[PDB]
Amino acid sequence: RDNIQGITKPAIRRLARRGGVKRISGLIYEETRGVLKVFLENVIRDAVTYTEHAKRKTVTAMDVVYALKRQGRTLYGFGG
Amino acid sequence: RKVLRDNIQGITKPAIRRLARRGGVKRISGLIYEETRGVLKVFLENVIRDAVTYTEHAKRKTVTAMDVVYALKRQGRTLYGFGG
Amino acid sequence: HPKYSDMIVAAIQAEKNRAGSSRQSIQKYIKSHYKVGENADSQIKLSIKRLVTTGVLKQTKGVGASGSFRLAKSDE
Amino acid sequence: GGKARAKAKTRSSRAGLQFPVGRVHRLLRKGNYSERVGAGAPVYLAAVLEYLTAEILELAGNAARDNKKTRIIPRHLQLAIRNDEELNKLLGRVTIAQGGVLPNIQAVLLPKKT
Amino acid sequence: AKTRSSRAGLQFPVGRVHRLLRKGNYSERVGAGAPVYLAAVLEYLTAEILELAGNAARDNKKTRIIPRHLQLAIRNDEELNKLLGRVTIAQGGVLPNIQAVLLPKKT
Amino acid sequence: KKRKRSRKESYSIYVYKVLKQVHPDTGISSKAMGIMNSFVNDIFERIAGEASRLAHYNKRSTITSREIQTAVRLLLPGELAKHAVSEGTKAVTKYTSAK
Amino acid sequence: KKRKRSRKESYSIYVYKVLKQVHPDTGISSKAMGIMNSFVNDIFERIAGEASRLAHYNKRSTITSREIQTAVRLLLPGELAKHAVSEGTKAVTKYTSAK
Ligand SMILES: [Ca+2]
Ligand SMILES: [Ca+2]
Ligand SMILES: [Ca+2]
Repeated sequence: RDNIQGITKPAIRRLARRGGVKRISGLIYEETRGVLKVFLENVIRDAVTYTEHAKRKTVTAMDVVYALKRQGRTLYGFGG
Repeated sequence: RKVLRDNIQGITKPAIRRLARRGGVKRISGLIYEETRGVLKVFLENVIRDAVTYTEHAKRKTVTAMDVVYALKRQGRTLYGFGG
Repeated sequence: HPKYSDMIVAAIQAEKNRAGSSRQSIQKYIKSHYKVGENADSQIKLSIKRLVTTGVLKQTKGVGASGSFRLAKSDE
Repeated sequence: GGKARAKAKTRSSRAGLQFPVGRVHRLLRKGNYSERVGAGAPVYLAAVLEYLTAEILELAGNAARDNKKTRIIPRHLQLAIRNDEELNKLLGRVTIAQGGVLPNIQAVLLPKKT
Repeated sequence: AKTRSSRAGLQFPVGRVHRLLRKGNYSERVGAGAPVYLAAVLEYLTAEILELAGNAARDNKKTRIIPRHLQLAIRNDEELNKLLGRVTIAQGGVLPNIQAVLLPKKT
Repeated sequence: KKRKRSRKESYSIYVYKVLKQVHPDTGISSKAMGIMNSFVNDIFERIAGEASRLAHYNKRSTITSREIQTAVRLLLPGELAKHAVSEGTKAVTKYTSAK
Repeated sequence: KKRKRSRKESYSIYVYKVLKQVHPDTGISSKAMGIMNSFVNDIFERIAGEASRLAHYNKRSTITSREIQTAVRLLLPGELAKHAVSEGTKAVTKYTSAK
């Protein structure tokens, strides 16, 4: 299991396009990968913590949405 | 009683230089000082407006330290050592 | 209009007769000058349900929901 | 029966509102805000939610009509909001799922114009 | 008649805490464990900070903890710092920190 | 026989109602509707919480329309605040005047 | 003599008591103690708030020690969280058996 590499160069480029970025060092694709990992850890942990507190084995949209909100990254369109 | 002066200038160059010392700044453009004042001004507007609202809601004519504190916590700038 | 512990006083006080006092003869008198809403019968049994248990009204003879009442509490 | 009427109107109707003044009032009592909830509070609140909801829909619905669409979609919403200084500020720390971003290319990156 | 704190082995007022909970409109109903748990966590966090502050006071050859000591404790401790990320200690100052490139060339 | 979905509330009927006011010919995607619904809920909860703190700060047991208003000046930016208050006032004034 | 000043609560004694358990020979300034008071109040509202929402997100009327715990896990960083969860758990377990 090293799915982090599934976050391909192309997909990373695309994101940064949308961020109005024009030219990208080669070292960024890994830097991005780490950052992206840290973000997910922090969001998922919290999400699952909501899951374990409702005594479930299945993480729900709400779990995510409630986590994202704790994290200040409030999300519209998944049952706020 | 009296309407106030133009005081923003009282945030002197010395003081602004001292604050940027505390922040680890070694060398300072000439233009910094006035830019800071504008930033400082906008900061105080934003907090005081919120504080004064907490004052006004409580129908008091005297802004309390707690008004400031509640405002500051609203602004995400939580302050310890003055109540609440 | 006045309240329903205002209304319950007026029937039993004014005349004093049928079954000491009971549910039909109270509601007949009560409707003449309270002016009847549909809630009249519902909040007249509720007024009795909390007035019998407080001491303002005391009951003479009955079983569960049914019976007959007075105004002066027992031994007072 | 000499006129003790039963009648039956909806609070929203009285205040002049689409938003449920009843629902809102309930959510206040229930939602651990305070022991007690005023009779005016949920009217006001509902009014405010109506105002802001109308406002966005007004703007998104325009955004659709410019795109040659009759359905409002997240992009229309994301456009409406991000190009409106005030709304943008209100929803500064919010992500509109399937919104995308406002076209913006920092000038220095665009080529010397010919 | 004895204190709920002493029943839980604590300094912080289990009773006060329970009341603040009821009275703070967090929920309709408040379990009897809650204030015992909450009071203990508040005690643990108070204690952790007071060890550190205290040390940074001893370090200064000062018998009484002051805001600076709190600030040094907190800012110098990875975790306390996070927890108090958006917190401003009054009269606390900042950690001695001069960026490297701003020093002259050392030898 | 199947009848198992929960019953979960939404503001979608009022989003639609208010929609038919401002643009009666245009509709709304499901995902858009659900952004709107989060939107209302967000701002509800923002306004309410501030008003809950206003009270609790001023030792009161009652959130009134006075707290809603104070919260609203606090929580919305200038011109939105103005119209929000203005619309709030109007609505309440009209409701006292009806029953 | 005139009117005696109205009661303002504080955690000060409980901070002191703690202080002497940790650094006996160490004391504490007026302003410092004010900071401790902010800090305790801060983390009350934080944990209480998170527990409120946990309960409400699960349609619970009750904040139990479960809520306070999950809350603490959501709100504290690693090593701080653990020790918190211990000392809370300890102290309930004691309270329970001392009835
Ligand atoms: Ca009928
Ligand atoms: Ca209640
Ligand atoms: Ca020690």
